[PDB]
Amino acid sequence: EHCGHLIEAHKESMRALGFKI
Amino acid sequence: NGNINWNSPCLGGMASGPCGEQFKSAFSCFHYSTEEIKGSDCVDQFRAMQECMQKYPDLY
Repeated sequence: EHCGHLIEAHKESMRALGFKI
Repeated sequence: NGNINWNSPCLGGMASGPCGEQFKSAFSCFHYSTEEIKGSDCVDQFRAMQECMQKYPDLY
């Protein structure tokens, strides 16, 4: 299998929260 | 508990480094919750993960 099936959502949720809070 | 098991590929690569515990603490605080959004009740852990990883680009 590939590496990191939730990993774009990890990076992009911490970025989105990085803008929002 | 309900814990992650941190051997999972590329998630383990964020559950590591200077800020590894901020990933442990953020993603466990979220997995304990499952409200609606990643860490809707936990934002200080994810904020600490930003506040930590904003120091360190590719360092670990």
